[PDB]
Amino acid sequence: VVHILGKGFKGKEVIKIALASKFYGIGKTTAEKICSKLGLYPWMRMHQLSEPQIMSIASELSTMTIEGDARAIVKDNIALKRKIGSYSGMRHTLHLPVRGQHTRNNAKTARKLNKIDRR
Amino acid sequence: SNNIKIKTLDEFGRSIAVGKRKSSTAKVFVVRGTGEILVNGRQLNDYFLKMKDRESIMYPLQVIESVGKYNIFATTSGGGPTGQAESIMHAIAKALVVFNPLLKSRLHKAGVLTRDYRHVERKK
Amino acid sequence: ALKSVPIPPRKNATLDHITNMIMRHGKKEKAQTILSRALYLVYCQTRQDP
Amino acid sequence: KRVTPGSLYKNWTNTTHTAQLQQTAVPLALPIFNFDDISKTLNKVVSYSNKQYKSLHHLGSFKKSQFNELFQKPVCLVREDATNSFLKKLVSHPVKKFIITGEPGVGKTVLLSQAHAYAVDSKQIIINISYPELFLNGRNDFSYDDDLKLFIQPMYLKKLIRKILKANDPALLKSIELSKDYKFSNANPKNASVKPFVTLNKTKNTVLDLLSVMTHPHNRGKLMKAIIDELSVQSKVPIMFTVDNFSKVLTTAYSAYRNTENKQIYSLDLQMGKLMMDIISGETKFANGESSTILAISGVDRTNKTLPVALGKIPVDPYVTRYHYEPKFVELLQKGNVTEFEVPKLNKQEVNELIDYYKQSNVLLDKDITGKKWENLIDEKYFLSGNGNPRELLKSLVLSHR
RNA sequence: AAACUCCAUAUAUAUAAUUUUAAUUAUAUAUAAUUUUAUAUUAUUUAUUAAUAUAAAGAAAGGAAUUAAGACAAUCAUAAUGAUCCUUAUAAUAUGGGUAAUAGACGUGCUAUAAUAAAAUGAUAAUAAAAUUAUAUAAAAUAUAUUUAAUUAUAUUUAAUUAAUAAUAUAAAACAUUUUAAUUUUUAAUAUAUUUUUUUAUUAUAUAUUAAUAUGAAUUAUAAUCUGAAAUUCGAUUAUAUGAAA
Ligand SMILES: Nc1ncnc2c1ncn2[C@@H]1O[C@H](COP(=O)(O)OP(=O)(O)OP(=O)(O)O)[C@@H](O)[C@H]1O
Ligand SMILES: [K+]
Ligand SMILES: [K+]
Ligand SMILES: [K+]
Ligand SMILES: [K+]
Ligand SMILES: [K+]
Ligand SMILES: [K+]
Ligand SMILES: [K+]
Ligand SMILES: [K+]
Ligand SMILES: [Mg+2]
Ligand SMILES: [Mg+2]
Ligand SMILES: [Mg+2]
Ligand SMILES: [Mg+2]
Ligand SMILES: [Mg+2]
Ligand SMILES: [Mg+2]
Ligand SMILES: [Mg+2]
Ligand SMILES: [Mg+2]
Repeated sequence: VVHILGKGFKGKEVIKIALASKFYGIGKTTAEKICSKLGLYPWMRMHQLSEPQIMSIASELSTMTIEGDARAIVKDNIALKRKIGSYSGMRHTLHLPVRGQHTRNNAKTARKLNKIDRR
Repeated sequence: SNNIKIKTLDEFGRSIAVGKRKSSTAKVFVVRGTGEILVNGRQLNDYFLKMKDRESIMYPLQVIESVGKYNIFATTSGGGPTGQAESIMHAIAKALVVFNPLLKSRLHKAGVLTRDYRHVERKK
Repeated sequence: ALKSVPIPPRKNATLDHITNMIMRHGKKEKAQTILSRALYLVYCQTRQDP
Repeated sequence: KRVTPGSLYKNWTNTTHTAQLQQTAVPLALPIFNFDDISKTLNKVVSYSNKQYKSLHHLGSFKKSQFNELFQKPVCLVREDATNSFLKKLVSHPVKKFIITGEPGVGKTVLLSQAHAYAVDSKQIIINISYPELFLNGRNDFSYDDDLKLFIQPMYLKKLIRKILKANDPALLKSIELSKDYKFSNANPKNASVKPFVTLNKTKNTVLDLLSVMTHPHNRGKLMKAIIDELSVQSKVPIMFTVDNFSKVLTTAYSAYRNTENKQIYSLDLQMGKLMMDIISGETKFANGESSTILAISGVDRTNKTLPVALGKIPVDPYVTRYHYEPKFVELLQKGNVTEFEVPKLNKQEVNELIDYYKQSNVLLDKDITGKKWENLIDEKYFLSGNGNPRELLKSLVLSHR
């Protein structure tokens, strides 16, 4: 098991895929740039990394907006909608779809995740 | 009077027949040779990737046991690989009768001289 | 010479039946490939006609 | 575990390649491949010699998907229009730079294996790059070397150097005394902590010693440049440099590797690419006049205007996008005076010889032996194979159960 | 009713100065089958017979429309006639809103829940048919996303064609190569090999785990674009991020 910034990774996992899977705010394109910047070859796996290289990943990850910081940006944008009294803000408060979806049927996911304190 | 004129080889010894299957059509040139086949100017293995399509083309020649006695220049258009391969099969059988009209009965019995009528039917 | 030769068989009835049972969605070529590859592995271990 | 020690767990293509299914094959006694006595083996199926098999297995001459598991050992038909024609040009032509072409499955790899067999017999040192995709797919480590100004690939280089050592006769390698002194960092786990470096003095150590140097991954690029330089300066032993699936190199100008700016790395910025194209272009000249460079394309790779233009088969179209036309590769190929040898398709008599060998190997189905006349079988299999394609011939015989 | 008739299919003639090219075609006319014959067997109303098989000839194998009654259903937002009611309003126009609300329930679809199956790549370009383009179809090129290029999206520009001519539009699957979590069935370091794109040996390669991954793409944040006078309720597309249920 390789631990980067608390996240645990299985040795066989490909670094560029693992980074975009466990870290909030990092996708496929962002993960590839991090690996390219650190000199990791495209299909290198976690078990190959050395401790100096594990620290380099944590350094580059700590200079980005990820995890709590990224999640806070979404929670604060949603809160602003409620503060100004916009139609979208009310939908977030009522746990209803906010993008024009019909509610006579379906709308189950919006009733499950839409909230001012969105995860 | 009748509307049928005896079919004969052309000035270059070639028997020309047309065949149709589904939406595909094939015009083949059969001449006495050594078993060389060309489909739209391309090698048989190149144009037809499926071995079952290749075996369909060879079947009429296998019935008269003349697989190595003729050169075939097949030109095909329309439909897909199966329609074209079987349209070529039908056209070779119709072109082989000129070389020996005594083998028509064997070709008919094998089923290679019958035009397959099945086509995509608009649901009714 | 041909009068006494049986018309060669267009296809093997058993193999054609097995192929169609494997086949789904009209993908006969894949079904034929699977059967041929399986029968190729039978020959390479038994060295008899699969 | 679900997988037992002998369970067949891989896919079909890897199982046939790796499952050792030739063990049950019947031993047949065939003549041996010898170009010096080709008159006795022309148009006949031959096995390779024991010295040739050992070298060709270490070079990667035999590949998967060649139905090699049907026979005890890989066999080849000595052909007049392909094998004899190519080997005579290789012995006579002064330039000795060839690229083998032909339709997919025509037998381009087998021809290259027969050229490797000739080289082994004729006391030559063979450097083979069987699968160039391994250094272009981005699945092994890469590092930038400041002294070479190239991206070196240590993991790949370690495998390549061992292949050059295990596939070639030690006596030939020992004959080439070193021309310069070399110093490398010591990675031998026995004395690495005692001796910081390993020195190779000139006129005392040989190229055999150079191929056995255990160095650190960061100094392995400088070891590959020394090996090539030593083999290109000596005039004692001819060097046969071969690259199979060269079409991959021509059509993949940019590797999967990315630099620190997330920019894909040009293939000529890799040492393997630079080294390969230096030998082909003529930049790296070999002192011995019997040294050759045989390239072979593969039908598994995409095609574009690069190779046809380099060979003079089509005019240069300047408005073709770089993804379909690489003008730099064309310049390198034309600077090296590389000539094309198109592998012809099999004739009906050659098909007869191959099908007669297959009958003796017991690989033919009972529907092609019982109740079928021999002449009918040859004509049918010559028609179903596209009039000569060796791969379509084998498939029609052993992989067509319909 | 059936016959007949038309369509399809096979064939013949005619037409095309074979660059509007697909002549392997187009569409006018005609012909063909509701097939025919011999033979053996089994039945029969046993004869000039059906069911069968055998042999021979044949391209011949599929559809369409079709009478009048009787009994019954629908407002037809798919046409009427009368009666009946409104006539400063139950008629007419404008602005905005609604028809898109959301507890539960039901119908019909779409995409999924991985290895007989998904994802990439395939340029002298594998292989279609039927349609559309004067209230238009929009090529190639260039620019940006964006990276050598390709790919995808939009912008710039508006070539050709109002068409068997040019455009929408290089069909797709197929096939080949590569890759693929669960899976220590992997990967890596050494050594090893006559499996070398690979074998074997020794070490490390995590645990968690009936479970949701490199499956899945719902939901959501931000930025940009398209149509339109206008995209807030309430449209479409793209990028980065998010990654639910199953
Ligand atoms: N001379 C020969 N003798 C025996 N078998 C041969 C010969 N030439 C080709 N074959 C067989 O034909 C098949 C294809 O051969 P090979 O792999 O050399 O072809 P290729 O053209 O290099 O293929 P690709 O285009 O995929 O690279 C194999 O089964 C091989 O054994
Ligand atoms: K992520
Ligand atoms: K709504
Ligand atoms: K519903
Ligand atoms: K024409
Ligand atoms: K509305
Ligand atoms: K799948
Ligand atoms: K098309
Ligand atoms: K809107
Ligand atoms: Mg090859
Ligand atoms: Mg409604
Ligand atoms: Mg095409
Ligand atoms: Mg364009
Ligand atoms: Mg295509
Ligand atoms: Mg595809
Ligand atoms: Mg669940
Ligand atoms: Mg996905």
